[PDB]
Amino acid sequence: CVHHIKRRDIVLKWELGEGAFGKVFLAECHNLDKMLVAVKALKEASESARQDFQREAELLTMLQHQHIVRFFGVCTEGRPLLMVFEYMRHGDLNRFLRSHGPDAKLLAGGEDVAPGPLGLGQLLAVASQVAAGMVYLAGLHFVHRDLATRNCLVGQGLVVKIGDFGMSRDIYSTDYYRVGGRTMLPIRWMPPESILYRKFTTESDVWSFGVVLWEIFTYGKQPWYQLSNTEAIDCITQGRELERPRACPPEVYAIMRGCWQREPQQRHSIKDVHARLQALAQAHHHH
Ligand SMILES: CN1CCN(c2ccc(C(=O)Nc3n[nH]c4ccc(Cc5cc(F)cc(F)c5)cc34)c(NC3CCOCC3)c2)CC1
Repeated sequence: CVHHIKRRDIVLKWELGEGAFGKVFLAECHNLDKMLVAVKALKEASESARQDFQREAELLTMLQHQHIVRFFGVCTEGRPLLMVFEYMRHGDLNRFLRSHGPDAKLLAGGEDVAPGPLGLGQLLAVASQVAAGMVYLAGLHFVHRDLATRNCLVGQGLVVKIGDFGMSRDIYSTDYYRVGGRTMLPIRWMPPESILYRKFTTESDVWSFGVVLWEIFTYGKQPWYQLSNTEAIDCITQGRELERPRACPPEVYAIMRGCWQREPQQRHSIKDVHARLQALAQAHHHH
């Protein structure tokens, strides 16, 4: 089951950032010799969060693929609680897309090594890699339920992995709609059946992948940024389609549309989506 780790073996360097979960730190783990790792700490860690911690750790232990952030274990001595991960140096995929879009170079400075917007090849490589993670999850009849670029990570070499299972959801982010009470839904990434009746399936994940493609080729824009969430619920539910992004080739748009068929069983399978993206990333390798 869940590998445990001794607090003494975890040395915190510095905060990488904060979230709903809590802080994430760069750290040095020992005995895995001497190693660089990401450590997510728990903000509250009282009761509900203490057993949602149980869940995530068990889940992350379960999953093992080159496109899922690797998990090493936890540390339950004292407080607050910690999860330990491999280190992805370029952070979340959403911020990475936006900062490396058509004003990466046109707005750089000192701490700016090798700017220039991301090209077609790089975008496809990001897309194919997120697909692969998802092919894997579909294979285990696993349903993510919150696939979006904010829950992917980027590591050195444009290595992109799925890194979070939306276990902690930002109460204050427009990316989420409070259905009622404490339940937050990422409605802009969800299809009609999920928005109306919370039917989550591998076919609702493929829809969300479609939307991830859209985020990728708009360089990180929020789907339906023009709309508030209630307006967006009405469009999505009425059958409205996001526009082909400026940077998006027609063939990539046709894939998005295959992920967005209205009837779930008519959506393209993630496996076929993955293959078709890989073919496209192949055919552009040398241009
Ligand atoms: C250009 N800059 C470069 C530096 N930078 C970074 C870099 C790395 C992280 C970070 O925590 N990385 C993680 N590595 N492994 C994780 C596992 C797990 C996690 C948790 C997680 C998973 C995920 F899929 C998305 C996340 F935002 C956070 C992180 C790492 C990092 N952390 C913040 C990213 C934004 O959210 C707050 C923390 C920032 C910012 C951009």
